[PDB]
Amino acid sequence: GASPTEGSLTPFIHNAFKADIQICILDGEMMAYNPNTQTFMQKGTKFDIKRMVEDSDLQTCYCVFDVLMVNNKKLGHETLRKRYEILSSIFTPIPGRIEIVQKTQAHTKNEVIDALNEAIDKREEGIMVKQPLSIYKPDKRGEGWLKIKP
DNA sequence: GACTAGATCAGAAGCAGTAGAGCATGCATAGTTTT
Repeated sequence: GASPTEGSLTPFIHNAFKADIQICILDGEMMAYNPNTQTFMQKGTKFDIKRMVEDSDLQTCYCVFDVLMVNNKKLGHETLRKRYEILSSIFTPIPGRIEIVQKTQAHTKNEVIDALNEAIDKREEGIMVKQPLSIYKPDKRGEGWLKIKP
């Protein structure tokens, strides 16, 4: 949906943005949410989030992890911490339709292994790590973002 | 996931052939009238 009147995810989150924010760019991941369990349907069997069938009870959820512009302010060159803080003041999350990915501060390896073990326990792919001072470099790989899997 | 292509079956329309009905033409004969 390109307008609040008609869409599959936008008609519900039109009014989820604080009044001050008028121009806003966000980056995130789109996934499928099962409400009867209140759990995210892991990608794979029984559904594709690209061409979901209307009759299905599953719905679309947007998990945000970055902001690149708010009220004609260019946040590309700022540090990750600042972008996170500004992101916290964009929308009031409304579970099931738009959310912010939680990030935990960690400064030891035991924490990383604990997180990976817990992720495997919750049947997730893995865990990723972000450098607090990393800048957004479009199209580049392995600059401030790292991923870890079993 | 959305979309299309090819195979399959049935339904319906067109055409062929037959049977049944109706309408002209003749004439065969008898009946009636005239001389």
